[PDB]
Order: sequence, then C-alpha cells, then structure tokens
Amino acid sequence: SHMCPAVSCLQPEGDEVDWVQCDGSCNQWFHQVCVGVSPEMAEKEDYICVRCTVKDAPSRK
Ligand SMILES: [Zn+2]
Ligand SMILES: [Zn+2]
Repeated sequence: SHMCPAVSCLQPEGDEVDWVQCDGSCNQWFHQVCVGVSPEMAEKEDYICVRCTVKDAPSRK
C-alpha cells in the first residue's frame, strides 16, 4: 500500500478508477477519488499536493 503515499487513501477494486501523477516535487500517482481532484484540474493534469506546495520555496516566506 506504499505505491500511493496518501493518508486519505480511498481504495476501490484497485485498478478500477482513473489516476493522476502529481509531478510538483514528488511525482507520486494518486487516484482522483483518493485526493479529491476536481475534473477541471484533472483535465489540466495539474494537481500539486501539499508537500509540493509547502516545499516549493516561494519568493516571499
Ligand atoms: Zn490512494
Ligand atoms: Zn506532489
């Protein structure tokens, strides 16, 4: 169950639903249901998880 590093890990039949790769700074694959990806962001394939946002290192912190 380490192939998807997510606390709120919604597990279907396994290879049932559609996934998404959070590139950002982790590149870990999550099911859309697992991390609740809105179909707009999922269409854009653009889902940056909390770790990637908080370890993005902005121009002001
Ligand atoms: Zn999961
Ligand atoms: Zn990420």
